[PDB]
Formats: sequence, C-alpha cells, structure tokens
Amino acid sequence: KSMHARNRYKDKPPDFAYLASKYPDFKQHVQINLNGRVSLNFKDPEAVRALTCTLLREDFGLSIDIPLERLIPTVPLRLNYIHWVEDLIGHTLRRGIDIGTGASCIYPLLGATLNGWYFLATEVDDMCFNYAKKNVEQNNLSDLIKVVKVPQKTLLMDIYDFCMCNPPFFANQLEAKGVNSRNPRRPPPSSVNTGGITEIMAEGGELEFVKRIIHDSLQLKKRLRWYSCMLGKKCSLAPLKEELRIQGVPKVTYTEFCQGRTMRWALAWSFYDDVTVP
RNA sequence: GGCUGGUGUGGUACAGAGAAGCCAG
Repeated sequence: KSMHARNRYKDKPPDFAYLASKYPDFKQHVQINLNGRVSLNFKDPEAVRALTCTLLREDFGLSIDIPLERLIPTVPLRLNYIHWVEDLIGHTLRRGIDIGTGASCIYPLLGATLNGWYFLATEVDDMCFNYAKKNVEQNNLSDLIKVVKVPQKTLLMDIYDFCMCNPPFFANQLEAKGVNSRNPRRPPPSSVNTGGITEIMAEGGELEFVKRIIHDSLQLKKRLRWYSCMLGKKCSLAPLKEELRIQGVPKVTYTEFCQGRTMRWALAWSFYDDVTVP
C-alpha cells in the first residue's frame, strides 16, 4: 500500500532530527536512541501537535495554533484526502465545503494553499470555530476561506465543485475508547484521540451521520458537483454504498487512504452525467 | 473487485479502522 501518488510524503517521511535542529519548539519532543533512530511519543498530545504544526510550517508555510482539547490532525492523511478530491473534480475557480472543519481548519488551509480553492468551512463547536477563524486570519486566507458556526453538521444550510467531511466515527463512548476489542491483550494504538465530543461521535455513528449527508444531497442534487465523506470504519463502506444504490444515485466511487498502519476510506457520489468517475 | 467466521498492529505515527494481509465455505 502507498500514499496517494501526488502525496509529498510518499516515500519521503519527515526527518525528525532535521526538524528538531531547525525548530526549537519541536526538538523538545524528539529523542534519538543510542542505536541512531529518532522517535516521537505519538501518545503525547503536545508532541503530535508539535509535529503537525511543524510539518505545516516547514512544508506548507502555514502557521497554525490548535488546542490539546480537540482533534490534532495528521498531515499525510489529510493530504491523501486533498489529492483524491483533486482527482474527483478534475484538477477557473473551484469552491468547496468542509463540514466540521476542526480547530485546525486543515482541509480549507491545504486546499486554498495548494490549489487556490474557495472554502465554506462550517463548525458546530465554539472552541473549534474560534481556532479555525484565527488560523484562517493569521495565514491571510480570509478571502478564500469563510469559517461559519452552524447548529448542525449538515449540508442543509442558510455551482459548487465538491464537499469534504470528517464525520464522527463513533456512536457511543465505548466505541470512542475502542473497548470493543476481541482479545484483551490486544495491542493499544500508537496515537491519541484528543477530539471533542462533536468531532468524534454522533447519533448512530458515522453510518447514520453519512446517511444524513446522503439525504441532504438528495435535496441539493446538482447544487454540488461531487459529494464526499471520509469513513473511519471499513465496515461502513458496504451499507453506505447500498444506501446510495437504493436512493438511485447514478455515480458512486470510493478509495483508500493509506498512511502508516491505520487506513481510512472515503466515498463519493454525483448526480451529474458529464463528470468522470475516478 | 464480492460477500460471511478465526488470524493479524508495542509504533515515522495517522481518532487504529480487529485495517491491510494470511487461511478456509
């Protein structure tokens, strides 16, 4: 498995020691072992925030400030989704919608920086909405990115090329903790879930959340050219493809986001008949 | 490329999805 072909980190992992020597705010978290290898403790929220923030400044020229109490995005995964939307819309101005943009507003900042895309970035959480606004303003992108606070993560709001969404993966707290594990001596993950309650869970999990978005798309249809959501669980892909089939959506496709050991999935659909399906 | 169950993740990670992969109806 490989990252997206155009992902800048495909076969080029960041050099932690190089970054440590260049960014003092970062080296505090890197350690090099005796045998000569560098590591972060990805279970430390401050370390992962440092890495993501450092990667965004060194490789993309973005200075972001995010809190430890919300999701800390990981750059390679988010880049795999950005590049897939590039394939979807055929990458003249292109506009997108980011449903639940997070405290980092990372999908708009990347899409605007890489491709000049315009974004409507929505958020339901006061903490994330503030940090998203500040991150758009301090990178001088208020022209391209418009952060809004909405009551619900939905498409039904007061011609667009695409929408993006990190849906809440989980349905209850046990899922949000992963105690739904077969064998108790299962190995724990290498990461942390620092996300807020509206970032990481929803009624009926991502299955019902994405169904909500599917039903929103049935009223909008051609107002957006492509609809897309990421999926955190492989088991969500088949029943959602079936919901698209039962509702009579003509164009449907999906992909895998491959980075590290955790792999993510995504689903896209359209009501146009001109658009090419990757 | 399908689907259904045991196996498989102590780390340049990716909200670990019991995932990719492996075996078999």
